Amino acid sequence: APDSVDYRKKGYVTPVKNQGQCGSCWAFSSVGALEGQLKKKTGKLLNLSPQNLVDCVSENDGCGGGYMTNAFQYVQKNRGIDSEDAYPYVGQEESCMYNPTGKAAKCRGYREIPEGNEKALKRAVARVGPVSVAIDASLTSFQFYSKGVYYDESCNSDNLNHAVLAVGYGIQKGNKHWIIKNSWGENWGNKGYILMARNKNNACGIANLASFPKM
Ligand SMILES: *C(=N)N(CC(=O)N(C)Cc1ccccc1)NC(=O)OC(C)(C)C
Repeated sequence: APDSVDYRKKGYVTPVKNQGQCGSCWAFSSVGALEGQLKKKTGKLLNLSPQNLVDCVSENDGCGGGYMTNAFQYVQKNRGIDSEDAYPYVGQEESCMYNPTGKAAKCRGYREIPEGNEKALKRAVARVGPVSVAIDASLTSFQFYSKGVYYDESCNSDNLNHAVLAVGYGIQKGNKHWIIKNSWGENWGNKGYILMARNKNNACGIANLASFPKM
């Protein structure tokens, strides 16, 4: 696998979104993974609909949280997902109104990364594209990240509370990292992004609930 990889440089990565006061990180994370595979396979980068997942993935809890695997399964089962254009984001939950004629991607299901395996997650990013990951984002050190390879030994790998997207990995001044796209807008972290420690014993549970769509 390559030593660094950034899928923004390949245009696999839509602009940073803002989920608002709604706990739909999992739906942003899911559409991020799907956006990546769509670009990979069509050359088309378009915004897909988290609202479609927030509204229609009954297995998930809408604005109260959800799993990305359940997102990828809904899209498979449903036989498509809408563009952001076709099913725009409200930032609050609503009735499922899946527009079939606005379907902008499909899914043959998903693969999970073996729990805790950062090397496997790295290969998944190298091989497939952007990967849906979950982390503990409850520390103040996280919430007020500016710059660097983020690392806090207070981070609990067993307390996952937030879904994000590893859009690549590399190493800056010898510190190995994950390039993580957040869904709290561009005014959080580093232009809506954080670099999180890589190969520092599964820091913040970065590899505990990692998954990618089959496309
Ligand atoms: C993302 N927005 N999200 C939901 C969330 O943060 N809420 C509303 C609290 C919550 C966290 C964990 C479990 C239940 C509720 N996070 C989210 O979906 O977290 C994972 C770990 C992906 C379930």
